[PDB]
Amino acid sequence: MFNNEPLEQIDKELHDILADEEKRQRETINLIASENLTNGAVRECLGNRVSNKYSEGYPKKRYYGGNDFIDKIEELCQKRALEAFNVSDEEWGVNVQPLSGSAANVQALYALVGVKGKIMGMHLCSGGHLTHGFFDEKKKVSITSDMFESKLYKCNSQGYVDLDAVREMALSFKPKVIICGYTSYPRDIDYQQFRQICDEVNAYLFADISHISSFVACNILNNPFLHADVVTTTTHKILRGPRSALIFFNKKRNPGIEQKINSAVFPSFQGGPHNNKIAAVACQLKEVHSPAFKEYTQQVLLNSKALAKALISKQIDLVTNGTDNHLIVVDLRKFSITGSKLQETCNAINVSLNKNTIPSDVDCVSPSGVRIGTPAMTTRGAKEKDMEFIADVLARAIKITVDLQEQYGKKLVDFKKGLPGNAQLQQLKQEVVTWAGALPFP
Amino acid sequence: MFNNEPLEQIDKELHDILADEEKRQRETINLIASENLTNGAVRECLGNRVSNKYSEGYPKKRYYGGNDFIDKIEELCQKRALEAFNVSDEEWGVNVQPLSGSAANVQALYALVGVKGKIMGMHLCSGGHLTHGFFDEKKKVSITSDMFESKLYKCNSQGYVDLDAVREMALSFKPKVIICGYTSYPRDIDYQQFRQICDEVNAYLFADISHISSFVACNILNNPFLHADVVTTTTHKILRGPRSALIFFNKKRNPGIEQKINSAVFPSFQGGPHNNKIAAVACQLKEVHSPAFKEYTQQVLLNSKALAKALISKQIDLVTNGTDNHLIVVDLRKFSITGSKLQETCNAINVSLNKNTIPSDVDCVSPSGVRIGTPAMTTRGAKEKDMEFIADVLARAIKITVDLQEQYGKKLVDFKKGLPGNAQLQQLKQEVVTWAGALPFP
Ligand SMILES: Cc1[nH]nc2c1[C@](c1cc(F)cc(N3CCC(CC(=O)O)CC3)c1)(C(C)C)C(C#N)=C(N)O2
Ligand SMILES: Cc1[nH]nc2c1[C@](c1cc(F)cc(N3CCC(CC(=O)O)CC3)c1)(C(C)C)C(C#N)=C(N)O2
Ligand SMILES: Cc1ncc(COP(=O)(O)O)c(CNCC(=O)O)c1O
Ligand SMILES: Cc1ncc(COP(=O)(O)O)c(CNCC(=O)O)c1O
Ligand SMILES: [Cl-]
Repeated sequence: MFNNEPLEQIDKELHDILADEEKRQRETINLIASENLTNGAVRECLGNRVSNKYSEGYPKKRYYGGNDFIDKIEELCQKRALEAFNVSDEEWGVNVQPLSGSAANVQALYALVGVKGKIMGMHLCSGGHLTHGFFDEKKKVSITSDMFESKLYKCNSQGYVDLDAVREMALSFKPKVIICGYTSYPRDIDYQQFRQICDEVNAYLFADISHISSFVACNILNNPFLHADVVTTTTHKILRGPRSALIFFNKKRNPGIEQKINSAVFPSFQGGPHNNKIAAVACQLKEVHSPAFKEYTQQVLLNSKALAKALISKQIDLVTNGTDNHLIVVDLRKFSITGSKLQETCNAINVSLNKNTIPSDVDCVSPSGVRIGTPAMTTRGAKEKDMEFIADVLARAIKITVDLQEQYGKKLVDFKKGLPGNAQLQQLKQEVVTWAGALPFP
Repeated sequence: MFNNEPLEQIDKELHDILADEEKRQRETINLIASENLTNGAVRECLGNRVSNKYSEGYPKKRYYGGNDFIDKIEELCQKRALEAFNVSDEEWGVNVQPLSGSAANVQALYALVGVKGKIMGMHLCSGGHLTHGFFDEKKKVSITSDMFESKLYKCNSQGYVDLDAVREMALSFKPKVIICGYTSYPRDIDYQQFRQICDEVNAYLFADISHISSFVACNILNNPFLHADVVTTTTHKILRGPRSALIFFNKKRNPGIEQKINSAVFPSFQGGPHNNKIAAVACQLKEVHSPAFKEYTQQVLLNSKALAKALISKQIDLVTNGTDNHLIVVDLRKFSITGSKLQETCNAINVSLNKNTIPSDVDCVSPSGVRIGTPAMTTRGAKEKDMEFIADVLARAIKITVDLQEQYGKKLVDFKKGLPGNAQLQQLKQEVVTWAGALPFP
């Protein structure tokens, strides 16, 4: 007593939007530092009937039976996760149930500190995530600033983590968790110096490595597993999996952490796991461990180095004057254009990128940069020689954005009136589509 | 730079567990009250490349561009939802971003009362959900009992909601939220008497209709939209959608609630929405508002009545002596078996059901019942005449379980040892597989 007509037939309205959405992905230069493109195999998992099963709890400790094949999938995922990230299953534990990155973080934090607990993280404006304790004078924007007591540390004037400030803050504030690993930080992290600061106050070291996960896995960047009590990561950015998250915990350093974290995920915060996710995550973690994927990840860094370098060659400034990873933050103060303006301009030419704060910005209103990254385009097969084109496109967009502002005024509502019909944008948008359309596409 | 081989070639290991899992579903009499089977079109959406898009915020108020086609899909989903639940978009709002029922609930509760806020819900043992404030003497098990101050109301010795006790508690405790709508409650809810109790003390009325959503949509059971400030629901149970959730809020009773719910979902709790989910939810929501789906939901109720009736005909006792909805709770105390033992026995015969407390049970340790429901089997095409067979099978399983207990003892360790190889179970298991195996499978 069900309708099994295909999606196109059942709901032609929804299907057109989706076939359009797909075309737009295929014809966009996607420089979102947090985005990627999943392969068919990962998408086959997400469409799998395993999502029908209710499997509350953990394997061999479930509330219901019927979970024999669900148990194998969940154990396979945790196993493959520990292997991919170079950790001993005797020393490290992994929970594969969090629905997404923010959930993963709020859960792991609650586990470690509980309600009212003291946490420290990087300010949003300096490259931290919302779930690292973000609040504002007006309101406690994140649950992590409300269900926890949070203090926030900034980067210095040059866009670097200021460890002297982290210590100064940690000694006066005396928290139970110090968060590191960030959303738009273009350099590697000194976990060693974090681990030393946490020891000095007796706080846990929490590394959120969502943006750099593949680099940690593949040993291209520093390893937070040598120093952290907990490591969280999303599976959908550079790692190239489905939308899900993983919480890692150091059993050896902290006996009794395993139960705290598992009980935080369930039944404190979640109900039933999403097994289609878990399956999809397993599929990708097998690909993550191949040397073929390390090839891909090295290329993300190569493309990102070239991009930074080609952008500097065109007198465009980058925060910290370069990058150690997949992402670049472009400082736009020399052109007198805000980030939103250049985002609008780039959207108008099928260039996907986001506005982003820089060190100088007081508030998060009117950010003076944009953030770009290479995972997506590197997945689409772009190489080091292709970054000059991207850099050229961004230079032309910056110029155009400057032209339009002088004509139409500073106000965004005024600025955008200049956008539709612009012959140079139509020309440029056209140039983008011809190049992007051609690239391979999973 | 990716591998695009099909799931069977890329990962033969995972694919075999999934093909096996598919067999177990096809060959099980699934009476899990909270489970269903999605059609192909909904699974096409879950496997769609729309999951690649990062679209933080809400439509027309995104943090990035590139979200034209995502905005349409999210607007279509909210619209289709307000329609299905027969509410005017002028009077009601819906948020379509929650990743699951549990998340949705914790978000909505936070919106209304904030940290430390006072809530009231049904006890877990009496049929409430974990997210209705469940705690226990040893520990605050749910976050909803920890980040909030909760008090829990029982059902009476016959299994019914005891409104005098709710009033008795509401007047002394003075909460700001009273939760109604449950996980294992076989009868309809007196939403008006709840509204009467909340006005008397000035608390919000929260109805979690996850288990009974299809009935509310189809105007087969009482409509909590007439009385509630907030209505939450999952999309994956009787409604037959993907694993997602919906939060509804009544703007007219509470102007300025819209911003509270929307800001609680993001950025207080979640980050990026899962657009494949939203799409899926939209696809099913079109089906929910059809005469064909009303036919299905009535059939869920017809089956559940016949099942209750065939079980009583075999001298098996039901909590509240019957049902108004899709679910039955069997009281097993006359046979002197626990629910965990009958779950094990039914697992051995490919019968999916869960153990469940009854009013008499003091703790959640050793629940004396099992919970069954008809959505899954009604989806598989079973009619009212087929419930006698299911009743035959459950009566045969209860008999077998009492025999085994006599032979091997009351300890669960010992009980299971009698289960592998049992000639009658192999026999019964085989009769289940032949009947269930045949039925249509989406
Ligand atoms: C959306 C997102 N999620 N995690 C983030 C962001 C960023 C962002 C970028 C932007 F331009 C603005 C905001 N916000 C401005 C203040 C808002 C307060 C309110 O909701 O009322 C919260 C969101 C946030 C960015 C990557 C996209 C970002 C920055 N930089 C960092 N570091 O991490
Ligand atoms: C698994 C599930 N999720 N939401 C639920 C349940 C139920 C259940 C059934 C059972 F047999 C046991 C427990 N628990 C026993 C106590 C546990 C506390 C701890 O973690 O130590 C929490 C889970 C819970 C049931 C539907 C499956 C149920 C009951 N009845 C209700 N009302 O709602
Ligand atoms: C460091 C970090 N942690 C957690 C998350 C949360 O992931 P979910 O969206 O799955 O909740 C993000 C998302 N990153 C925001 C961005 O770069 O666009 C992140 O950058
Ligand atoms: C009333 C109610 N509310 C919320 C939820 C949470 O759903 P998620 O698992 O999607 O978080 C459930 C789960 N019901 C469990 C069961 O009936 O088997 C529920 O019964
Ligand atoms: Cl999903």
